[PDB]
Amino acid sequence: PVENKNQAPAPGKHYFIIENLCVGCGLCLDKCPPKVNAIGYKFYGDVQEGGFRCYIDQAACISCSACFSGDECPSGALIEVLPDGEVLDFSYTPPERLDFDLRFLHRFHR
Amino acid sequence: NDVTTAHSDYEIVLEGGSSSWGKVKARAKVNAPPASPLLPADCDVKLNVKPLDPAKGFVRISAVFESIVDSTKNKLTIEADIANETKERRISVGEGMVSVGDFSHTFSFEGSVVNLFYYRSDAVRRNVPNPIYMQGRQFHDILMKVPLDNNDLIDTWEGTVKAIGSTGAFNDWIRDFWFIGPAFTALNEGGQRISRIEVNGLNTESGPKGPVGVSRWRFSHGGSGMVDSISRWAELFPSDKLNRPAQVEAGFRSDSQGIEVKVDGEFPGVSVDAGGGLRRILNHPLIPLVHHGMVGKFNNFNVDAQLKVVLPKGYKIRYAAPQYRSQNLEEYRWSGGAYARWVEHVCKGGVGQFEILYAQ
Amino acid sequence: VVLPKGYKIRYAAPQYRSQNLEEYRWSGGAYARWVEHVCKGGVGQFEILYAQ
Amino acid sequence: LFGSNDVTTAHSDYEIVLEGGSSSWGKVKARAKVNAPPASPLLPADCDVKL
Amino acid sequence: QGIEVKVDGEFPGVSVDAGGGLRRILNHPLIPLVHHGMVGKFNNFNVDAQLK
Amino acid sequence: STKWYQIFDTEKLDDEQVVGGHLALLGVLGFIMGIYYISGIQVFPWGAPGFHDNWFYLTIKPRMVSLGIDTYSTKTADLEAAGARLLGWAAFHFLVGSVLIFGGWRHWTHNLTNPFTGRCGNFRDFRFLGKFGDVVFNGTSAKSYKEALGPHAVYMSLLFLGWGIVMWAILGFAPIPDFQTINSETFMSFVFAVIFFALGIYWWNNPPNAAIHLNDDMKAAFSVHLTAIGYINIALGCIAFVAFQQPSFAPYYKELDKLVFYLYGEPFNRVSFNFVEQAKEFADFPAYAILPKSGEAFGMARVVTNLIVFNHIICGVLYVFAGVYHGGQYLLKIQLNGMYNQIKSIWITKGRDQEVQVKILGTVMALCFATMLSVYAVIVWNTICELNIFGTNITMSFYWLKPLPIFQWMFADPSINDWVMAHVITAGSLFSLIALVRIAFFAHTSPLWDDLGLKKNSYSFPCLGPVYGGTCGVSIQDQLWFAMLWGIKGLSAVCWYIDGAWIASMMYGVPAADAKAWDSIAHLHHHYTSGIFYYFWTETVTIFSSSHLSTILMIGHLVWFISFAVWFEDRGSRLEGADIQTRTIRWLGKKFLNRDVNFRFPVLTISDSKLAGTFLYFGGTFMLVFLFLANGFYQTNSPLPPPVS
Amino acid sequence: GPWSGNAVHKAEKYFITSAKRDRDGKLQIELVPASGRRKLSPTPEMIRRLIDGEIEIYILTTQPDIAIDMNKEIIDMENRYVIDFDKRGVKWTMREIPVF
Ligand code: BCL
Ligand code: BCL
Ligand code: BCL
Ligand code: BCL
Ligand code: BCL
Ligand code: BCL
Ligand code: G2O
Ligand code: SF4
Ligand code: SF4
Ligand SMILES: [Ca+2]
Repeated sequence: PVENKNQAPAPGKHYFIIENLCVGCGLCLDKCPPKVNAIGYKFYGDVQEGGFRCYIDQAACISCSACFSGDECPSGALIEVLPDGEVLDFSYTPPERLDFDLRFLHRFHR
Repeated sequence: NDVTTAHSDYEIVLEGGSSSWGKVKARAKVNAPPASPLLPADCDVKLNVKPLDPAKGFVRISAVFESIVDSTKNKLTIEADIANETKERRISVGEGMVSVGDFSHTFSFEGSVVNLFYYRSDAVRRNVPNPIYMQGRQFHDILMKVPLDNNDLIDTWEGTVKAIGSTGAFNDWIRDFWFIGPAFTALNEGGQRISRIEVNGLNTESGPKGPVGVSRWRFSHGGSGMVDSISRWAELFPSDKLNRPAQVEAGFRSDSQGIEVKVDGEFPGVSVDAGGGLRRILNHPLIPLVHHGMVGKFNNFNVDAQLKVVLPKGYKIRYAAPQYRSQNLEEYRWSGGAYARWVEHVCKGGVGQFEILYAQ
Repeated sequence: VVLPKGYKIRYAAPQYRSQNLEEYRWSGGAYARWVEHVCKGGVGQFEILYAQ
Repeated sequence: LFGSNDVTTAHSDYEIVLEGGSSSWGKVKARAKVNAPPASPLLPADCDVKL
Repeated sequence: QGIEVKVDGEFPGVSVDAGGGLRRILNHPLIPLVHHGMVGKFNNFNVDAQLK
Repeated sequence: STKWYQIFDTEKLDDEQVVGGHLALLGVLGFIMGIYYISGIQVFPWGAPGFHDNWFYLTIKPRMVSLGIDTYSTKTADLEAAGARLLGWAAFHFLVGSVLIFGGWRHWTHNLTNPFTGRCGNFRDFRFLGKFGDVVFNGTSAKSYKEALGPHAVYMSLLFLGWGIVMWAILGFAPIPDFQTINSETFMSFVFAVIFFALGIYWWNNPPNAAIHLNDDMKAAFSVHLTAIGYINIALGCIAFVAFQQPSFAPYYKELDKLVFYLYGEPFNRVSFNFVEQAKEFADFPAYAILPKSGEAFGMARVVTNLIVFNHIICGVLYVFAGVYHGGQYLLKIQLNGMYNQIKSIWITKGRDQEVQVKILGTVMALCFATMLSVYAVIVWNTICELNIFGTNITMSFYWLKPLPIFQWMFADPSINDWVMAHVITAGSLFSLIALVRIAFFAHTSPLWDDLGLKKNSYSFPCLGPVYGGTCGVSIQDQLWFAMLWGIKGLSAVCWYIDGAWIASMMYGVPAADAKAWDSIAHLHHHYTSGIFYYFWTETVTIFSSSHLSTILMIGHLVWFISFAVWFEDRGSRLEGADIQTRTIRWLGKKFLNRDVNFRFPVLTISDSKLAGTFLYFGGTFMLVFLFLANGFYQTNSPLPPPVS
Repeated sequence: GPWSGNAVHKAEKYFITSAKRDRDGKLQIELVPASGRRKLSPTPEMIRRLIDGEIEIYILTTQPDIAIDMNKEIIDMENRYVIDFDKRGVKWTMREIPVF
């Protein structure tokens, strides 16, 4: 009989890099502001065999997190340590899955 | 004419910094009839929380339930002071008023809730990064006082005195009384088991303007992990995260033609740190999911849903499951597709997860 | 619904689809919605009130 | 026309190879692919059972 | 987005002898069906099912 | 990094946004069609001459002839009627395109308000029409692409029925089932309307489920539809080549050879240095006026047929490549998002196992290598035999190798040329499919990058550095560029075959002896224009004759060897050179400027350098292939005699 | 296979935090996976996984060195540390700040 009013428009930090893992691509350098210059190349030997790696100057590097948030690392050397101590290779790693294939017996994929 | 479709818009505006303090704006309309023998059923509920004292840890919450059912107006207003004494024990001091039609009774209450988890293993918290099913038990001890200022109310108190003093099985049937109708089913569909109550005291002292009936009683809620009150007790009460008066309005109107819902409000605790540096929009409490599925299974529907999560600037979503359809460079939008299937899932009682992980 | 003679439907959960003299017929969309509701366990009302 | 639109699809195959004679043995090979979301609060759940 | 179930098995109790010389595939245990019913009523679906 | 080619990316667009974009594009396309129709007016209805036969209109023309428009008439009155019909239909296209642009703007702004009735139409929920929408659907597709296929097919049925009606009333073509004559396309339009209405209602009542696309439709559905429509366009090109060669289309295409055309840029009558218009070659025509080019010698019928067929074919191949690239982008998105393990559909789960990817790509590589080696050895051996080096006459060549008699039905004159054409098309298809499969399967990790611990984290990352002495061009974008470069060969084979050329050998028709004796020993009633290398020499006669084609030649060549600069591994050299350029431009200081020169010379990113390189490479290559197909057909049905009896 | 989990790592990459040598040896040596959401202990089942090859634990450098001589003292190249003295363990090296 009686009802109340309604409206509803719905309907109608201290980042580190593991030189053992790093391969020296330098996208961290591109992700770093030029004013800081924290990422730097360190040369070890022949360039074609891996050669140079990259390093962070902890004093110069002040909590930008652009490198890791960009998630551009192919090698996973760009790691982030946390105040509690956990280490991150990637911002979000895919979950590990128990992989086993599906083949219907009567369907064409058997 | 035969098609029944649900049109819903959702907006989650998170705020920057460690504290979430998010705003939720939800609109919903569905053509399916409601599962209520009394129709039309209209309700307005206003929940406002205010920080009474940060040093004492006292928060103040006022809930105003205004409802119209079968042309009858009911109003349960309740102002309460919640205080976290310990991580297990919590205290409450409050006053309220229930006015149904011409009848109205005011109540006051002192209440201690002691929530104890059964298992405090470090192994589980060490292994599982996202604990959902946490069993436990909540012991409520409530001393509630009501002025016996009405003759019918006095009759109720007198009859209850004799009922308690006459039947020893009253502690079992009081659950049937308390869980009026389908509620008694829902507790079994949500993993909630309720122990027989214990009436510590049942006495009456008189105030100069009228008598006051005082009843102290205890009961034991028991959660098998699915219960939000037990498993998410810490996420339940973000008093430390609350410094600004938060508030939510929620009104749903249910004619036989359709149901219209509007829920607009800001509150803290929307996003919590799930570990790994990614803030997670909080896991869906499962009790609402199953209890709403109880009525949502009753009819089929087409799904037209749209969620618009407004991230604060500088943050990006790293995980969404299902994926967001469109992005406005700050707002992540889930419209249709597997999100529609998930909306169907949760409407009908599904407890599937919707992992929104976002980070700096 | 065939009423006693001299009575008419006044208030109704979703209204009657057809009305012959003394005969009311609920069909179509909303009544079918309610039927689908009660088949699956819906306890929603169908409040049919008739008066002289 | 029809009602209850926007349904998902589940594709299932079953095979029960029985053994003749007094032997009540059977070989059951079943496959299923359901596009409906699961009811797992911790959704990515893969379990292998070797009995 | 989905569920992928694969069962391979060899069971010694598939067939149950019945009266009159008849043998049958064993009656389905009902606890599986009912316990699956809780999760099976969460979405509307169409099934393409084969059995050999 | 949002670039100027990422602002219109679908990830930022909604469904309504792309609807508005498609409608704006349809309206702009209608405006362009009006331009072309106006450009086809041979004699103005005013009583004056018209436009000089644009290639756009020369392509459009036979289809217009199929309709009541655009009579193949030298009679001035009937040609004026043709111009009148063209202009009227152009104005109608202009009006409809204007309304379509208006609707596209409304859908771009998400501002859907009807001026006559002040109501807002919700994109998520509406009725298609006042009563028809309630008759058919009773509502709207619930914001899911799978649920929209039904209504989309219903709309396509409506469009087919409308096309039949337009043919019935305005163009005056009564539907009869005689498929040889024109007046059955309307009957088949009605048949397709019935069929697609049935399919649309079925798909509305029963939506097909491929749940991969629904979530991020903006890229998954885009990729699937783009690859499907690319194959559809390839099929349309093949069907067009077959049909335009049929006698049924002959009244509408062979008559194009009968009539001459005055093209824009076709050489004019040349006046002398002293022409007193108060000496001139070809004095009958006015000064600086276009000399007529005879269709019979130019082969305008097959020239237009080739333009149409190769336009659709290359557009389809490019659409296939772009569909694969965008599907790779979506797959990379779900691989970084962790949704790749959660797709649950055959189109992903089969490729989820890396060993299956290895097997598929290895089979493709083996087939490509075998077919390519076989056909290339055949080609080079034919070339060796016809040039007689190492003392081998053409009797040792692959002239015996005809297509099988069972398979001979689909060729005009069975020869080694058709064999090599088919083998080259299959080899190039597999050659591009190698890179397409690489995009499909190796969007995140190749088996090498699985063994060597790297992973692709972007769709447009340049490389991974000099580690392992490599890592260049492993991005799906770079694999797309390689696929395009590899399919350039296949598209070139298509163009040269449809234009007419001996693909089975390289120098066929050169003054060498056994190159000329090919036709004598092959028994062909068709004289193919020339061999692969001699094709340029034989077909550039007209390209040099026409100044306009020569201008296109020069511009395309410039574009190509400018692509060279960004294709090579020289970006760092260009960066340091640009720094030197900037330093000397700063040395314009103390050259009396007193102006701070804040202009750093820009050098493109490698992800942008490859983009520009491929765009310019393809652009120059096929700007020149346009001249290949615009030189002429020049195929005479006359076998060559042996040089020595 | 490779797509499940972090695609770089063949085995589950479990970095070792600097929990060390502060209270009766600190047997609760903190093992953290590349995902980083959980924080596990070095229980014998984790050692069973590690000897199974499904997981691989790695020691980092830029931290207080983790019982570097109490876990194992093989220092031929300063990275020959093994838990059960026949492990074939691998150490992650980071001369991050000390190098120029
Ligand atoms: C609901 C499931 C559980 C339950 C779980 C909890 C939880 C959870 C809490 C209490 C608490 C209380 N419980 Mg209890 N309790 C239940 C049944 C009861 C019954 C009864 C006979 O039905 C009684 C008398 C009590 C008694 C009481 C009080 C002693 C105390 C404060 C109540 C108050 O302020 O409410 C005021 C009234 C409301 C605000 C009305 C709306 C209630 C809903 C549940 C609020 C949901 C919030 C929404 C999702 C987000 C809102 C954002 C806003 C900005 C806040 N409980 C059942 C069995 N109980 C609190 C405490 O521990 O006190 C010390 C507490 O944290
Ligand atoms: C007396 C009630 C209890 C209590 C009981 C619960 C329970 C139980 C739950 C929450 C939940 C939440 N509460 Mg609480 N909570 C208490 C104290 C607080 C205080 C505070 C400082 O006072 C705050 C700020 C919050 C804030 C919050 C959020 C962190 C969270 C909801 C997240 C979300 O997005 O919701 C979205 C917002 C909504 C959908 C709006 C709902 C608005 C309506 C008016 C309230 C719900 C009505 C309910 C359906 C019906 C109640 C009828 C009963 C008969 C009373 N709670 C008090 C002490 N709260 C949920 C959560 O996830 O916990 C971890 C949950 O399960
Ligand atoms: C055969 C029909 C094809 C198709 C052909 C085209 C064409 C052709 C165009 C689009 C355009 C777009 N299409 Mg499409 N597209 C298909 C399928 C899809 C699907 C899908 C099924 O999921 C989606 C979501 C889209 C989405 C989109 C957007 C990226 C964009 C329109 C929105 C916008 O406002 O742009 C914002 C910008 C504008 C609308 C105009 C910008 C200026 C100019 C006109 C852009 C021209 C680009 C380029 C030169 C086009 C060349 C074609 C080649 C000559 C072969 N397409 C089907 C299968 N689409 C246009 C686009 O912008 O492409 C990048 C466009 O050019
Ligand atoms: C230029 C023609 C354009 C166009 C231009 C406009 C304009 C201009 C307006 C809309 C309006 C609307 N458009 Mg439109 N729109 C187009 C195609 C679409 C499509 C689609 C089929 O993919 C969609 C989803 C929409 C979406 C919407 C609706 C939400 C809304 C009308 C509400 C309704 O109930 O109207 C019932 C009818 C509709 C759903 C119309 C569907 C489209 C038809 C084919 C074209 C209508 C305009 C045309 C000039 C009139 C003659 C049509 C012929 C008789 C077929 N448009 C066509 C291709 N559209 C109107 C509005 O907001 O209304 C309140 C409005 O003002
Ligand atoms: C649509 C965007 C532009 C436009 C751009 C073009 C383009 C581009 C062309 C024409 C051409 C034509 N245009 Mg127009 N034109 C528009 C508006 C119109 C309208 C109108 C009232 O809207 C009409 C009646 C016409 C009229 C016509 C004819 C004179 C002519 C031949 C049509 C025909 O064969 O269709 C055939 C009709 C059908 C096949 C059925 C309807 C479409 C179906 C449902 C979609 C599937 C078929 C699709 C077109 C081809 C894909 C085949 C695959 C195998 C799936 N234009 C708008 C403004 N117009 C053509 C031209 O001049 O030829 C030389 C031409 O190619
Ligand atoms: C056949 C109809 C469509 C088609 C429909 C789809 C659909 C639908 C999907 C894709 C998707 C993808 N498409 Mg496709 N796609 C086609 C043509 C292609 C071609 C090509 C040049 O032939 C390529 C390289 C691609 C590339 C790709 C990838 C980016 C991606 C699949 C990755 C994967 O793991 O695959 C694993 C490989 C397979 C499953 C191969 C086997 C294919 C089928 C399922 C099995 C039977 C066919 C049999 C092998 C061949 C003989 C019989 C045929 C009838 C001829 N498409 C045609 C045009 N494509 C998916 C994606 O995510 O899009 C963004 C997606 O959703
Ligand atoms: C027409 C074609 C080309 C140019 C035009 C040109 C321009 C140019 N280039 Mg080039 N290039 C190739 C072709 C062309 N490169 C090829 C095919 C390769 C493959 C190997 C290649 C590779 C490298 C490497 C590796 C490096 C460079 C540079 C470098 C310059 C710096 C200054 C200089 O040399 O000026 C000398 C050059 C000029 C006088 C060029 C300007 C007018 C011009 C006369 C002709 C005008 C043509 C017109 C601009 C085209 C369109 C006009 C209109 C539509 C807008 C510089 C002006 C680099 C440096 O910056 O220092 C040298 C460097 O490191 N390259
Ligand atoms: S965190 Fe900031 S300062 Fe440190 S390397 Fe990254 S961008 Fe440079
Ligand atoms: S992105 Fe990774 S591989 Fe590249 S330089 Fe940085 S740490 Fe090294
Ligand atoms: Ca040519």
